[PDB]
Amino acid sequence: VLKTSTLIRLVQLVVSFVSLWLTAAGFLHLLENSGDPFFDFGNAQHLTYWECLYFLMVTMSTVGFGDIFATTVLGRTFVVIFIMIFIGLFASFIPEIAEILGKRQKYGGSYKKERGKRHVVVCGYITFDSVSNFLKDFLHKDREDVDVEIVFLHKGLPGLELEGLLKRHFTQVEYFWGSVMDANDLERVKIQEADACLVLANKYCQDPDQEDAANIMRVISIKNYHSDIKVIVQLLQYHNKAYLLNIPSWDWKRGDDAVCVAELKLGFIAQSCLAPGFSTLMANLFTMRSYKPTPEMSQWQTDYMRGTGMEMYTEYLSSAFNALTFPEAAELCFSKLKLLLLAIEVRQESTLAINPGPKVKIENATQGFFIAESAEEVKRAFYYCKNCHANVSDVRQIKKCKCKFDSTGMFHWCPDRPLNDCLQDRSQASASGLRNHVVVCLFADAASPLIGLRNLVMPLRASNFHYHELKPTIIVGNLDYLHREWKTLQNFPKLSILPGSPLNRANLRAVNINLCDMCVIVSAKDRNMEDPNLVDKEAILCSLNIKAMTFDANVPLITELANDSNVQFLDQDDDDDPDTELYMTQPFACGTAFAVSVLDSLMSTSYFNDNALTLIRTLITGGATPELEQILAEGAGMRGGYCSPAVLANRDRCRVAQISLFDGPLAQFGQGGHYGELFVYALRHFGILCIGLYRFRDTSKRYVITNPPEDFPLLPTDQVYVLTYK
Amino acid sequence: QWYSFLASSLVTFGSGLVVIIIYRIVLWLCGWMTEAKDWAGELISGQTTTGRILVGLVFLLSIASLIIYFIDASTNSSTTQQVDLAFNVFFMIYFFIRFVAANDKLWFWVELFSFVDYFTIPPSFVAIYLDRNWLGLRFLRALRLMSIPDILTYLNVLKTSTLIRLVQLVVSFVSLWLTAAGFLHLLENSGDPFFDFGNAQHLTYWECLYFLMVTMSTVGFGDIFATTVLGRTFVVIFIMIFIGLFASFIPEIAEILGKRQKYGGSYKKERGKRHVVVCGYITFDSVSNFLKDFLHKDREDVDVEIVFLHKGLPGLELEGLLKRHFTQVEYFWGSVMDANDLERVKIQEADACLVLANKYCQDPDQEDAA
Repeated sequence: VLKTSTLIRLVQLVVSFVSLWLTAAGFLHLLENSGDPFFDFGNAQHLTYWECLYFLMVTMSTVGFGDIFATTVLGRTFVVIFIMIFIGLFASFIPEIAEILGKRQKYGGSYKKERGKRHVVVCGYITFDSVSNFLKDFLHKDREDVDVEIVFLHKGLPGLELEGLLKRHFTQVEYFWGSVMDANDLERVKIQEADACLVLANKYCQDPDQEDAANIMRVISIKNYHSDIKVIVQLLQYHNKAYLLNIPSWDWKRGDDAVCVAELKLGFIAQSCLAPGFSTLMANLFTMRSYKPTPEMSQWQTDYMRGTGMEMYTEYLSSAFNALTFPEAAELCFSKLKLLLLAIEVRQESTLAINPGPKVKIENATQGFFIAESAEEVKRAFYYCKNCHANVSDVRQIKKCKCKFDSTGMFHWCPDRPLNDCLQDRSQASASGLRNHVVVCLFADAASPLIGLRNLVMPLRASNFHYHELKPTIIVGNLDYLHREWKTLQNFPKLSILPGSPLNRANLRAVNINLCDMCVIVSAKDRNMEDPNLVDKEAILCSLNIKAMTFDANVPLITELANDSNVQFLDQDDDDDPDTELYMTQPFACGTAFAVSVLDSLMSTSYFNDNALTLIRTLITGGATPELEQILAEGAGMRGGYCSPAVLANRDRCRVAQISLFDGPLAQFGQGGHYGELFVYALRHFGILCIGLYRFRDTSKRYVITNPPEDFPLLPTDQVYVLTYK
Repeated sequence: QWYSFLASSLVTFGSGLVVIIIYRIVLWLCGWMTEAKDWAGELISGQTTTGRILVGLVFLLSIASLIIYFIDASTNSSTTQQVDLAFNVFFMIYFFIRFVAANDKLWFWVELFSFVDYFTIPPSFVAIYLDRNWLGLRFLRALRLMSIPDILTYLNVLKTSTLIRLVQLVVSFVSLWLTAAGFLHLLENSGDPFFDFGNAQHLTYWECLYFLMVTMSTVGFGDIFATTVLGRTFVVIFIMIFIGLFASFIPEIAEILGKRQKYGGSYKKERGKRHVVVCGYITFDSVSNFLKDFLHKDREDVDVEIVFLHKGLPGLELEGLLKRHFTQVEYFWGSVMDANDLERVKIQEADACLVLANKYCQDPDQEDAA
């Protein structure tokens, strides 16, 4: 019955206490009632056995009533002896009793599931910093949906900061002590009955490949216990995605996903090089943001907040859109229904397609891809008819039912060059007349972990762009680092690795940041180890260094920041409180900053909307097909081949780009037009789709507006985010 | 008195479980249904405003019964009898809504708050029925004070883990102390069935806590004592319970009160008094040299008050040196990065700021960047 060492030691001490307590009473019962041989049995007080324990237990407890007492001399001696014994005896065992009762698992037990209540499990790297970001975007106040109860399952005991944060969100969150490997730890949480499971990974690590193997191993055990379960994973390197495909029960068709850090982190940064501030547009689009226009705010801050509230929503279309083109479809959506369209799920093995040409038509029951204020407004797409809902002024009334290249042919390719071809000195960099190009300030040691710079360069070298249009990249960092990463980067056109640190102004002035499209800053050192606030000191100094540097200030910049509160230190004109939240701050609206913590918030979005993570990758990477994942898994690398005319037809796809209204045919609207007139004129004649604006701050920072209303003015010096098809 | 009222309380518990056991055996061997069931759960939830207000009434109205007990016990069908019964009807209908809402039946009928309802309510009905008052077990309504941490954590007065754990243990102490007194108040005044109610010492509720708190504290006066055999057994039980119960929580109480920021708060600036801030590498060796040349005796100038602001807690050597120069120096726990740590020192109002660096270091370039 007894088994563990704690229970046996406890039960042993229970008996000794009672036996000694009972036997000592009988000892007094003899002495008190008898009397003594010294006085010759003169005194002899009568006490029962039951009313002698009362005397002992009180003296045992060090209370001392003085209600019952020993008048006999033989009794008092035994009492002093018993007090002398018990203090020495009992106090020696309290340390060993304290180790039994003290040393115990604080949390444990099992999950209690209510009838008709969904719940999700969380695994892996569970710490204050990771969880705090996650819980905000999962349990955001502005969200009309059932409170699906989160269930953390970490091995170790949580910290003092986190313990309060778990107890603060009391009703919605539960914690347990246990790993994801033991079948006993899974059966307690009821994962077969549960909806979904997540695997948050340590982003900042020494050995990233060993960290992913653990997170892959965790998925194996989960998928071993129950095959038909939804699982989502954080990896660090892109190449590790192949090891999930090796698991047989893994099915991306049936809800399983994989969120790469490196793919998305550099991917957002890459798209900013092509069209600045797109990183913020996307970050604000997919994540959850609170709309709250207060009277203290200025005009530019208020309109920015309106954009952040607009989010991704999908739903089926009505019968009215059948046998129409995508441009003809979107006109009815924007004019009458007052909504935007990005894509349609085209049947075939179905696939997604962002803003297709007029050749492709719409079939019955096709899933639309919308951006709007809320999900309630998107219902108007479903409830619609040409005959019935024709001339309606107020749109709220409508709610009636009864009416050279890769093997794939997606990126540009080059032969297996050695590093000494693309290497340069300061003189060779300056001698080369570089203008309109990308710069990458890379901070790293020789013995530092790999970021995976391939995912920055890859989307810059899409087959969408012609050979002359490609922006050449100029990486600045340590050699011993880049020697490792060269095996990935070697097969890309127009690279130029310069050695030395990016704080030497001679290195920068040779490269020409003066004439540049976008200067990226990335760290690769062991961060979040020693200090919390002095993490991005090298990134902050570098941005300041370039702004201060002048030549015969107005420079495009973007910085990778681990900690969010470090955004404070960047700009000069900080008209903001320290208590203000990240997204409302100046530089995050301008796109000069970018947080890594945005990737944790994407874990939530992938759970709720199934066709979200797909949409993101198609916008970011250019054309990352699943064919490449299998080909890159082989180890041969990017295979060449000049391809057939059938494969080269795949390059004709959409790309993100930015258009200004200073010159061109659209400049007529810039004097004093509206956004609605720009939208329709763009879509019909040219075949162009506009997403949002990118204005000057006042009348060279530039804030962002994602999908404004129809009746919205347009200045001459404005810029617009656009999805071209050429 | 002891049997007549206590018999009627046992009838509700006795005959009540017979309904469920026969009902369960039918399931074993072999809208009105679930419309009220979903509504009962939605009504009494906690997340809903109706759930918070309904539980908020239970918190207030339970105390009203306990307030009557203090007056009724001390003075030893009136107007107070009628007011007490009005609350007990609300607890009976509240008992029905939980019974329907909860999935458990046999598990539900054996609970802490369920046991309160069986002994408190039926004698209050019987008191007005018979038209003869009894003290009974109205003190048990003190157990419903234990929902104070639940109200405050939802209201968000309490926030940190230290304050919530401390406030939780405050209520349990007082409730157990009050309820135990009423237990003795019953046993001491009644007597016993073994001697056949021969001995029966009379003690008030107010002058029974004095007996418990002394024995609780391990003082042992022997001014008031239990002559009854039933009382003494409860006393030994209570001493056996309290030593085991209280000593287990002292470790967890010690971690709450022990683990706290020693220094903190904010700087108090006198009118027309300059002060300077010091940052960075603050250690005995660096500071001792600095303070001598700042606060040198041969110096005719105003004693500008130095203000150290280091993150970590200072050492045993330095703590004395800061306390030695008491009037001229102040210390605080905090970094120079947080805006909350700057605003407390009043750096806008302050004169100057300094940054002492670690001279002897492995990586000097990273030290300067900081």
